[PDB]
Amino acid sequence: PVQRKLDPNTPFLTGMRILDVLFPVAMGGTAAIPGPFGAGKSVTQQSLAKWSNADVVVYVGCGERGNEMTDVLVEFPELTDPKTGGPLMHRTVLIANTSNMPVAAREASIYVGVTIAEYFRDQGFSVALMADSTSRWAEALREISSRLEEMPAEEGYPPYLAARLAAFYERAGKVITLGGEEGAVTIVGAVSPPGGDMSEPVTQSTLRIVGAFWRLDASLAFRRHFPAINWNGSYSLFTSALDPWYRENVAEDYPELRDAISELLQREAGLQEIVQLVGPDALQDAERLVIEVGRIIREDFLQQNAYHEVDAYCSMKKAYGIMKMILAFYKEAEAAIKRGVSIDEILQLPVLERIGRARYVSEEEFPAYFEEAMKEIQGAFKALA
Amino acid sequence: MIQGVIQKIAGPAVIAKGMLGARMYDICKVGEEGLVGEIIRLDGDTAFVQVYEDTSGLKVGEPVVSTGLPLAVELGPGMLNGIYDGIQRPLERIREKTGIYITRGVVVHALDREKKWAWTPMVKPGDEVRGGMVLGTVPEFGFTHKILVPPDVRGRVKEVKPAGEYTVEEPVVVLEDGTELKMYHTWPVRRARPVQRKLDPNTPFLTGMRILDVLFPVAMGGTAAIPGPFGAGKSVTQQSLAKWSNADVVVYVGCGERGNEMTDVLVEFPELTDPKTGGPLMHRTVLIANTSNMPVAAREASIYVGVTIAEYFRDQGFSVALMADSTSRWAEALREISSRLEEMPAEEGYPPYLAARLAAFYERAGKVITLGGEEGAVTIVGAVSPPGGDMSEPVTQSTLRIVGAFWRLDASLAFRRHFPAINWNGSYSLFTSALDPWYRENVAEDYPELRDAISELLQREAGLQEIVQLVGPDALQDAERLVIEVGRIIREDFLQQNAYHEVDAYCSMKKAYGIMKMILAFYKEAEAAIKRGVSIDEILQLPVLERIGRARYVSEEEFPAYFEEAMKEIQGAFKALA
Amino acid sequence: DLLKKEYTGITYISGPLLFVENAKDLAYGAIVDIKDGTGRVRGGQVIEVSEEYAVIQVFEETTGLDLATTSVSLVEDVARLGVSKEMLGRRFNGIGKPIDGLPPITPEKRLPITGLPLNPVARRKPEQFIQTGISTIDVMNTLVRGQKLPIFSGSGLPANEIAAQIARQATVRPDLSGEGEKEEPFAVVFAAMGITQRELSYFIQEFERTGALSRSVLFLNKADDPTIERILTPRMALTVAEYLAFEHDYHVLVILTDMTNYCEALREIGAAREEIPGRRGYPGYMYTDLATIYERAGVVEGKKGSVTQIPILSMPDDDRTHPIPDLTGYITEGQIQLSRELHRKGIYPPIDPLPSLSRLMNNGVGKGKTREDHKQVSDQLYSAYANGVDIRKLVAIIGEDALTENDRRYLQFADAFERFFINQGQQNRSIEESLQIAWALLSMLPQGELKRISKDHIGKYYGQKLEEIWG
Amino acid sequence: NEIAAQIARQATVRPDLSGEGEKEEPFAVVFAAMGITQRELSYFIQEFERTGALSRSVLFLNKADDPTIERILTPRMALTVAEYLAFEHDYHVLVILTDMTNYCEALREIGAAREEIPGRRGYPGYMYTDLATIYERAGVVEGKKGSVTQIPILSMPDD
Amino acid sequence: TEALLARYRERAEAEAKAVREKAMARLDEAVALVLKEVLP
Amino acid sequence: ESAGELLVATARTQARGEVLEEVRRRVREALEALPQKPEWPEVVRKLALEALEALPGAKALVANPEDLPHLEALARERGVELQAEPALRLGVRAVGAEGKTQVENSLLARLDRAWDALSSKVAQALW
Amino acid sequence: IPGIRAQIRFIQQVLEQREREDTFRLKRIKGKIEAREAEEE
Ligand SMILES: Nc1ncnc2c1ncn2[C@@H]1O[C@H](COP(=O)(O)OP(=O)(O)OP(=O)(O)O)[C@@H](O)[C@H]1O
Ligand SMILES: Nc1ncnc2c1ncn2[C@@H]1O[C@H](COP(=O)(O)OP(=O)(O)O)[C@@H](O)[C@H]1O
Ligand SMILES: [Mg+2]
Ligand SMILES: [Mg+2]
Repeated sequence: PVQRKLDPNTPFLTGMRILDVLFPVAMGGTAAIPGPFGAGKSVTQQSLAKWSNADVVVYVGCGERGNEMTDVLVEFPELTDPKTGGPLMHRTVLIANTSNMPVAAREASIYVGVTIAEYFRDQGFSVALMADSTSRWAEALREISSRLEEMPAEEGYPPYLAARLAAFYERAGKVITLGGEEGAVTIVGAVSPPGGDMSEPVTQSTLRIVGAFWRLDASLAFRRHFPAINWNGSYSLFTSALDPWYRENVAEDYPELRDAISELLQREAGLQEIVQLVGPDALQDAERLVIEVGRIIREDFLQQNAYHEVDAYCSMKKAYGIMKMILAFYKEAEAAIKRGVSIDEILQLPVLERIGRARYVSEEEFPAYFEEAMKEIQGAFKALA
Repeated sequence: MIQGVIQKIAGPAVIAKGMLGARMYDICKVGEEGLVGEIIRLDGDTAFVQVYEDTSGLKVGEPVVSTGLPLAVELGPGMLNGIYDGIQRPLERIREKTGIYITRGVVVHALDREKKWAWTPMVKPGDEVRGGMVLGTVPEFGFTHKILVPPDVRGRVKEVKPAGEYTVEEPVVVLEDGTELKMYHTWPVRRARPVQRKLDPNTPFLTGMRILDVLFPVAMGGTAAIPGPFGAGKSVTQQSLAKWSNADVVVYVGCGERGNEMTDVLVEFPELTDPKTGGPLMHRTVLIANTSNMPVAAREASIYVGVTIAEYFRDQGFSVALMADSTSRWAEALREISSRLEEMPAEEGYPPYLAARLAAFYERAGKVITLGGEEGAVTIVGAVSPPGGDMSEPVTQSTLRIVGAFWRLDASLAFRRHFPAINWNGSYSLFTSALDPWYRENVAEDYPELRDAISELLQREAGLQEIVQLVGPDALQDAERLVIEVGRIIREDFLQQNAYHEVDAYCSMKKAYGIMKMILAFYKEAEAAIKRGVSIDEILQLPVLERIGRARYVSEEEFPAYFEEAMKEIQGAFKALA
Repeated sequence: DLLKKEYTGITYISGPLLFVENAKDLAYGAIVDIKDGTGRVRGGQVIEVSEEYAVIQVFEETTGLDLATTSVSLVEDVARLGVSKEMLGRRFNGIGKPIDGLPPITPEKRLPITGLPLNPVARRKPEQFIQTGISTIDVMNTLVRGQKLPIFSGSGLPANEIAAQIARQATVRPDLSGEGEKEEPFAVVFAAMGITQRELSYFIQEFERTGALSRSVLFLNKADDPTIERILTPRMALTVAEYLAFEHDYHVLVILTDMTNYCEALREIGAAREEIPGRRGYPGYMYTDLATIYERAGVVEGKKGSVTQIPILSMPDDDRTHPIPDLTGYITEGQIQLSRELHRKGIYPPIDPLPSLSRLMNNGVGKGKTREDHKQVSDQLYSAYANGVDIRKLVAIIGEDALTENDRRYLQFADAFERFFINQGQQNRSIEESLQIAWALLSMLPQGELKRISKDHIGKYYGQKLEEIWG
Repeated sequence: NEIAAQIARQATVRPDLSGEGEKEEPFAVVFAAMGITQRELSYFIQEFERTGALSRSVLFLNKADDPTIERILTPRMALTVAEYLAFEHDYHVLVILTDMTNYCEALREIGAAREEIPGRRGYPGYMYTDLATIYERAGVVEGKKGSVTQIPILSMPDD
Repeated sequence: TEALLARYRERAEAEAKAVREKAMARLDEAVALVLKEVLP
Repeated sequence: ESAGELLVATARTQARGEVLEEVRRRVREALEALPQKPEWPEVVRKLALEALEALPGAKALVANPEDLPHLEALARERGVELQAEPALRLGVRAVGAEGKTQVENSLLARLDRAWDALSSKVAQALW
Repeated sequence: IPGIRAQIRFIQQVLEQREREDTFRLKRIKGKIEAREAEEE
């Protein structure tokens, strides 16, 4: 029990550019991240477990591999917690029920994890809870229902699956605890749809209660594009309520900058169908420019390397800097083409090299790099006249 | 009678024990309130009863009694201009007794027992009467309700009442055996009323809609179906067909449909006029109502009551039109009952005998020589409501093999708000050939040739639409473009009709013939002109096109002159131009 | 009456069901209460009685019950709710208990929650126009008083915002119809089934901001509450609405949060009982059960009250061939279908005009009820938008450099329609402004195109410029 | 089969790059067959004989004429032997399983006999757990030198 | 707007006290009626 | 400005509820003053007769821990009369049917069952 | 053409799966009713 439920108004920063910028999730909100095998669910969840700003992280390994649990236990003790600076393992609680361990214990794992997270919330912290896969939980429910001889609903799942999922996801939110202080719980539950089909009963039942939907795509993963988040099929319902915080903490004009980036991405997504049947040359200069800036955005902003020493983590100011660089380059490019400059000459400009490596520059060195790159961009076209 | 006690209650289904000797499909009274039920399964010493009303509040041990008869109706004077429930209980009387709500356990008499009727005999003592012979006639709203001998009755007349004022319950004829004939009798709804002989379709059933009357006509005594997804426009079409048809008596059956539609019919009809004679429209209608929330077991009874009343009025010698608002609800009711019975489903949950029931219902239609030697007919138009609009669905498939006409409704045209919105490719009619001599005698001597040409044009247009989709309208030659434009003109100016318009709502046959003639003449002229080299664009700009487009809005008494003017204008437009 | 009869002899507890033996004096559909060994008392309803035993569905969860110490006692033979005029401004849970901290209500009368069907002879034809302030509804899918008009929604689409805005802006226009400006606000009855805390917070703060809580009755069943209570909540809400409307001549607007959760609960009960499923697991009587809910709205001859019903449901995977939206389409008088493709483009409210429909539209539009050219303008707009979409597909197939000027005009018309007639962020438009915008949009095409509008109206209205609408 | 045989023949650990300097003791091989034909089996046998590896291998063969229900047990025995060798005699075991399609088919047949609740194409709903109990027996353990490596080969129906 | 709350608070207290003093008068008749109804 | 009207409505509701609760407390005291009344040996018999007529074929009766002789005087009607010390609430505390399954309760604290329906009547009586 | 082929095979798979689920539920119900009858003798 608690005293009261509150409205989320602060962000839960994950350290990943696309998730933190395009599809934010607030403290006390819930997110779901479906995806076919190999798309990058586990790496994304572990990255959240390593770079999040939550005080305590509870990682629930419900019915997955054991090498992942060994990886956590071997690496986390060496890494450092961002907040206190101590070892990372001093922050995390692991609930491990691997695949070959008894099937009926997965539901127990889920409930144990959520209860411990609620306890730590009662202490006044803000807790991040990561469910490795709820599909395994639903599989255990289906098996037990089979032993009971009940009538299935769809694909063998019992008809009460949606109610159980709702009960699990509802225990999140920012609260005023019985002690009168403030705390919150954030739940990020991964779904493993069969064959990458989003019409599975588990996915449809999960999408009715979560506030954010991070759709992983296999085709982006084949190309070694990561995190491989489909930005056309994803959404977020906390984007409007977090605007005052963004204006206070990141910059005053951040929402407009992000909207501009999103609109550019929509336009190049719209033109993709036309261009893939006729070729980039058969299009006017504006569309070639917008396609190239879309390629820049999706290779130098959205992409992120979790195994790099620097690219693994990204603050909001760094993302803001990268977005400003891209939009300055784009506006100058429209102006230059309107003056009559060729697209290929623009493409072979050297400042694009500064843009492309911007995400590999560390946090300390970033502001000066950003300032020099902005001066370089504004001077590049002026010389090009 | 049989008296047993309730052994188990579960929803609308009641198991009664101690019912040895009960007969299948008999009417029972359930509980102390005397709710009406029907025995559908006998097992050992028990019976399975489905209740026609709500069962909440019953208890184990309450009595169950058996009336000993199957479901029946009272056929006689007093049915016209009345509205009934699924088992023929007047709703106005229920409203007077109860209030704005319908309470269970209410019993009323289908025919009024106090009204006085003007009786004039037509037989004399000593005469021999058989089932269906006419005994005497009474006036009913300008009709002539004929009193009939019940179909299983024969004998000799002892006494007959003199002309005067009588009630329905006064027996006017007494036979030698002592059997007494009243002004009414009863008939079980599940037994078809017998006839002398079945005739062939001969004459058209004029629906008042150009597309149905012209491309896919339906003959008197025929059957048709109108399947389609929700929003396509079945209800408007059926209401219009009830309002504008040439049938003598209209029987509308509301099988489990929106109540507001029944209210709209009830409110609007008393303010419209019968086209045939000029009296109010409602004095020719029997309106059976059964809204969605009304008891589930009563929908089947509603269908059967409607068709039985239709058969009775056919026996009187009239020509009866019958509309079933939605037969998919009837199938759903059957499915619910079979689900209660724990019977094996056949396909998509429907009971095995769905097709048999549908065929038995739809075969009651036809033109017959009545048992009294008079002529009559029943025309059945059932509306089909497939779940997703999927036409592979078992109800649509089953009804597809029994009807003589099919009127498939297009969802795409309904989205475009282009009505009547009938999918021309998927529609057909088998009554086309048998009606040709009537068309020659009553419409025009070359009407079949014009409709054949129109159908050929439509077939060519649909055939070319594939190329239009492949390469676009700009790549076709001039002749193909002209065919496309002619198809569009036909669709926009002939096949389209506005139900709520004052003029466009009803279109006689001659008007449709004239419109088709005008369009065909324009097509001839345009073809001749393009063969002369005139560019297609100017052909699409001629002033006669607006006249063709506007021809449908012309009132009936002005059309004869406007047609000649338009024909002369079409001839002159291409005569002068080249 | 005041005697308390208890039944032990429970033999079977599994999921939501509970079998009690003997107990031949439990009426079908009766309401009971289950008391366990610790003294906590739950609730339940009888759904089938027999000589051997009776079947009871347990409203709460069944944790801690046992066959040795539990007992079941009868409460009433027919389920009922206590109504009064003084529940306006109160909050209850799904079962009807207050949750606002205030003392329990005192009923003026007790009404059965299953309701009774309105006699069709008694009903009345709905005429009065309702102006919701949304152009894509008022002009093209008019809503009349006494109609039920569900909103077909999706996974992430904002149906709650649309419903809240409708309730905030809904008003009749007696000045246009000349009936005297009685100026009576809508009373709002809100029923929620498995609604999450986020959406509930939004609705509560919205009603609070508008101040409509003073004339609102709320029945809330949150997503963490027992799932079997959802069977009763719509019936509680509609009984309250019908009492208010037809006993005190109120005008009530009913909003049902998620009929999808209602169908979830319905099939869970159906599957617990081992009955033949109709489709995808849903019971075969779902049509009848939903019709018992939707059809309790309308207008009654001789009474001033009215019940207007706005269900909200989410189509799974945006498939309107799913059983729930399909059956609801067969029951209601129309639908307002939202479109994700408009939502992704940033258009609010993302109402797709083509699949949307209002069956009672032309009972309430025309000469003496609104402006005269309403119907023909709506038809012309539908035709032109369909032409625009078709040309969009044509350009998808072949290059646009082959387009005629006519196709270009239609394509630009579709774009302008989507960006001006549909898009309005939280903006209230009187019917006059919406019709003016519609004529301004139509003025992008020649008078030769506008086939469905009569010439007189063209003469009076054609020719407005879109850039003159706003300064 | 060609790729599997080539990998079995050419497998080395390259210790010099890792700086361990430990001598490369040759891989022990366990080859478990589930419903393979005679031509494939003969091919494997001549390959193993030619490369000289048949003295380091344990062969668990289930020919296509063998009973289907037996195919449930073969991978379990093969991995039991592999685990025994690796974790109690310091071997580096390389395990290849011939066609998990046959194993899944045997599982489906016995499940359809048992009237279990199906999954996505008639396969039992517990097939994930059944496959996991087999696959998860591979890996390395701290404090020991042995290891178990798996390359099961399966043919995707319809590609 | 502060004056509105200042007035309405004491207004509510006064009206509640008025209703309580009204109800205190006919209390014993009420308990007598309840006792009459309950007893067989 | 809806805050003031909200407060007025809440205060009025609170006053009405508090008064009705006091009515209930007084009724509880008055019912609890039954046992020494001369009508009590009559009301116990009426409770027992109602309980027995409601449940045909009863097996047993329970009574006060006093083993009330007034209820014992009906020994010539049914089989067994047992004592129920824990069952304090005045009246007939249980009626064990012939099967051990079903019991009946005709006893004070039926006020709980009656108050829900007479609350409106006493509320209109007060105001 | 490949896109249409992929959509066709997807739809066929979905419809097949729905049919199989219906059949399994029918078998389960029929067997359970028979078993209750057998216990009832
Ligand atoms: N941000 C990233 N940077 C680099 N590689 C990545 C990233 N995200 C995913 N990957 C790659 O994706 C692979 C598989 O990802 P992951 O294990 O998270 O997927 P999954 O969907 O959780 O898989 P599983 O089926 O085991 O549940 C990783 O081994 C890694 O190589
Ligand atoms: N022939 C028609 N003429 C004009 N409008 C029509 C016509 N047919 C249908 N409509 C319109 O389409 C709507 C479809 O409603 P309705 O016919 O009741 O639906 P259904 O498809 O369920 O029968 C009607 O409300 C009306 O506005
Ligand atoms: Mg994973
Ligand atoms: Mg209709």
